Amino acid sequence: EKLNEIGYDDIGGCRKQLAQIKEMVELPLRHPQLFKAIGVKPPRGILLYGPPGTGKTLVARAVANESGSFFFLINGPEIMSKLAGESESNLRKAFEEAEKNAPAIIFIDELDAIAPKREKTHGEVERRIVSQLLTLMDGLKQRSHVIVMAATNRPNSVDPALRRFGRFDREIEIGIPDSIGRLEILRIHTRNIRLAEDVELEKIANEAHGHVGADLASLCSEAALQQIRNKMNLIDTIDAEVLNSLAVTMDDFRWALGKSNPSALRETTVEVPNVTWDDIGGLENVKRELQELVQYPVEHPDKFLKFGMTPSKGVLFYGPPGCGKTLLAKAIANECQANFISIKGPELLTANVRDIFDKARQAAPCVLFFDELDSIAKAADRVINQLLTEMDGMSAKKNVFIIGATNRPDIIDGAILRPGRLDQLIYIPLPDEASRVNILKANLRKSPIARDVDINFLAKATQGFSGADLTEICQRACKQAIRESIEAEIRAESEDPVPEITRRHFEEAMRFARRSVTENDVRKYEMFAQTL
Amino acid sequence: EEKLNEIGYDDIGGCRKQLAQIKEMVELPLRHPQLFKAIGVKPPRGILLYGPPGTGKTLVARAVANESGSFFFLINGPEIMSKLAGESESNLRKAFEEAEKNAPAIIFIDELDAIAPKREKTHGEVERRIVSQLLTLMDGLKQRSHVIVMAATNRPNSVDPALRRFGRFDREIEIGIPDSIGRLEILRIHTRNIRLAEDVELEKIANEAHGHVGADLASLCSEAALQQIRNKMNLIIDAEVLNSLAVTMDDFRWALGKSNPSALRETTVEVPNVTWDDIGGLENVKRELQELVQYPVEHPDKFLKFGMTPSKGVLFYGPPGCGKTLLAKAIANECQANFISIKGPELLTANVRDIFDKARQAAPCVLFFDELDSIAKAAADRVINQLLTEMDGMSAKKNVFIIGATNRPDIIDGAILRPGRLDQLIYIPLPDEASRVNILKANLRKSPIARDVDINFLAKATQGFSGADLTEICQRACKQAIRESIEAEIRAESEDPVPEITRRHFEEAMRFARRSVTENDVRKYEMFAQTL
Repeated sequence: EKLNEIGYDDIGGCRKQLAQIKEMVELPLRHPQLFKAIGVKPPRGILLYGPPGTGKTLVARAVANESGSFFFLINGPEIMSKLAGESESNLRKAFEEAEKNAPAIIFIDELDAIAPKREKTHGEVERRIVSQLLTLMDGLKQRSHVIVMAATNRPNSVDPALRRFGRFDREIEIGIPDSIGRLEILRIHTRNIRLAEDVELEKIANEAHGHVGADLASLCSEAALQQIRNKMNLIDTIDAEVLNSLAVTMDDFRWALGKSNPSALRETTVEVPNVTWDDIGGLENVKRELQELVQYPVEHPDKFLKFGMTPSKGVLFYGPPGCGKTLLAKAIANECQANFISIKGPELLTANVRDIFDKARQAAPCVLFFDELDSIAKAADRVINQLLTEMDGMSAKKNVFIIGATNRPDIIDGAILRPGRLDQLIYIPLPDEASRVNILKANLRKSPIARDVDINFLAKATQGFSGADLTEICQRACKQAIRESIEAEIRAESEDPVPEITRRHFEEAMRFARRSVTENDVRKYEMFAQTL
Repeated sequence: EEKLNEIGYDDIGGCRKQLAQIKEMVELPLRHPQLFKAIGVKPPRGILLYGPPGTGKTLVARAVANESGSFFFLINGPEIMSKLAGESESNLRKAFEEAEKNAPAIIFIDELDAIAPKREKTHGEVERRIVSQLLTLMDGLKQRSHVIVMAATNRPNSVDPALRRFGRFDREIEIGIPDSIGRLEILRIHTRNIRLAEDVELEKIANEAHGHVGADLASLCSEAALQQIRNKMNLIIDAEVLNSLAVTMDDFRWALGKSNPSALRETTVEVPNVTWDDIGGLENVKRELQELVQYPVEHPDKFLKFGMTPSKGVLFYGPPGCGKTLLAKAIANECQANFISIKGPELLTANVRDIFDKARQAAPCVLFFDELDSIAKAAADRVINQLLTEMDGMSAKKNVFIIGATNRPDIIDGAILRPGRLDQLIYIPLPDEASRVNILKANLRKSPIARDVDINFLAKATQGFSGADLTEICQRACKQAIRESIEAEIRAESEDPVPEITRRHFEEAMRFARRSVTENDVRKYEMFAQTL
């Protein structure tokens, strides 16, 4: 009933992948004439992979319902819970019924349950089931309009034989949703819940980092439970008056979000960052160099082809700590609308390097950032060799730009800086007056500031201060404001006095203002620049 | 049925030497047995075809069977291993019996590793029984019976060692990554039923499709056709639209850009297309390399007459960026000898023996070990001992020349330099005027330079610049050209000004040109030469 009405509007968090799968399945199964005319082979093996709870179990059924095709479902656990022969019989019957009712889609949920890695199987019956699956997969004639889709947590957990060139040759990753995907999921799940007029789902979506569809559903459930808690406890069968006055409020959603333990906080996020140049300032020389390196290839490839010269895909930022190299990488990615992948040294020290580079390849225009590079370059030997091998194997014609940041340029292994891997070095110095002004405005954007506090004088006063120092100054001013508010409220209770951060807060925070970079360190960096 | 029984040597691409070998080896004995029997040639019993997936080794056996007119029986590993305990053995026996009944015949075992994996991988008792039955059947083929058993595996090491003995599987052929000509042949095969436009030059697509196998090229063609469908149908099924479809070159380049080949990491064994002119080179080095490599291959009779076996070990040493790899490629090209390139990081990441065996398979081959200092230096111990053992084990009568390149000649362990291992040390210095002119011309071959630009003056100005420095100068000139062109386009829009790299561009690019090799390093190398 309800299953046969699931469509593209009932799946959220995957809109690019959904368009891919639409082009890849629906059009072949609706107008085969054109595809067979021009000679396009429709796919036969589609493997959807990603973190759990992402809604990839509904994609197959949505495609089947929208394309008008028959749908057959194989649950791995259900097949593997039967006897030695009944599992084989059920797989064969599934494929036969799919062929008899063509066009059709066969969905194998939890393929790793049926066909795990060859070394994870200890008996012969399981190997027989894997071999039966392979034999059935190869037996699908090209003419027969049967598409086999499968879902797994990771593609490495599946038997390597299944990922060959005629069995499962298309792979799609349905990963963690971005902010827009989170908002779509929230709208889908709150369709039957009665929200209050003050509910602004956009802000809940933006603050729900590392949430998947299941996590957001649990968040909505917790918010509704909090609303019931309050109302029913204060109005403790339940009378009809209360049941009609229940509407979730933004306070409930914030309470739920604060106490929510999302299941995907440790997964790499591939998205276009929302950091602009106005939040970092930056020397105009750096902006020009980074645009020439990361934007001209992506926006004007025709001119590079015309002059016949391949751009370099490597940059090394070096400079005092806290000067904002990560923000610069994010900003250059944002300008070109390219994805951003951030990897820290500690994460690498904790195989995987190839996975990161493959993920970068999948996102065609991507800025891959290796923060704290000195910890990897001069366990260290293995990771450094793997990184060198991967960088050498990255085609210069593919738009994957590698940026590494190091605070100790003199200790980095020379092999990293050899031409072809990371040949270009950029020096990020301490911010100048305008850059400090922009940094200060960026930090204070979200806070209520007094109409007399002038950011220009604070910038003029702060010289030799890194971005971290300015952030600390702002934090200290806000802490003083909060203390004053607490004290004023307590005194009023004993008998808003502080509506915004005044000037006294700022010159009291600036009393203990310590520059974190000494002139000796700046001279050391300048000397390293001169030697270059 | 008819389609399968009508595929021949013209429907397989990417393997033209191996097909000739298999043709001589199988088809002639099975067509004119009397001649081979009279002379005393024993036709082979076991042919094992190995290589990366997607190459086309699955169709080779059928092509041989169809062109020779011999009966063909197919055995699928997954299909045999998906049956019950006794049914698998019954099927193998029936296959061999039917092959013997109808002779001559060819038995193809696809995925032999499925039936006969390494004994360690096998755990059960039925699997070992299947392997033993296969061995017994193979040994039961009388020399008179005209049955040839071909098999296919990804890597021969994955097969049970017992099968690779004499009399069971004694012939081994490798169907590796296709070269440019093979890629063009595959593209022609796959584009037979696709309407191509008049601007489609498949040769360029073949040349730029590095790391592709037959399946990858098929997917590339499919993506190009799908892009054509997108472009035409997005505005727009009407008959005129269907008849007005023709894949264009832009679609092919889009597909190539978005393609992720599956064989990007496999070693390539081919004759490089780098000539002496591209590198420049000194007459002394060219003459020495000719004596060392070309003379043994082209004139072995004279070496036999004078009765002195040639040494086959060279160590190039010189400042970085001087073009040692290009020298190795050029010497390989002149003699039409294959080229295998191994980098130190790849080795650091059992495989040494495989590399040397692969070199041995290619009769004239130049085995190049770049960055030798990483391995050999006064993990490391194991690799260096394996390298020394394999080098001592190479007969001086086989044409496998080993060239190693090092930027730090004084760190190499003396064992590598002992006579009989790498005994000819050659010094590649910084290029002179003519070499610099050649380097500059080679770098600017693919870009439109202006008529006023004179490479002779550019070479005169640049002295002490390594090859990398000249390449960087050309890169900077091109980058300035791109910047000027983009700015001119923007100014025109606001309302081809730069169709060539002018001389102001080179003058500006040479402002920051910095020599990468100090005179101290050159003197250090000269001192090492004197001590030698």
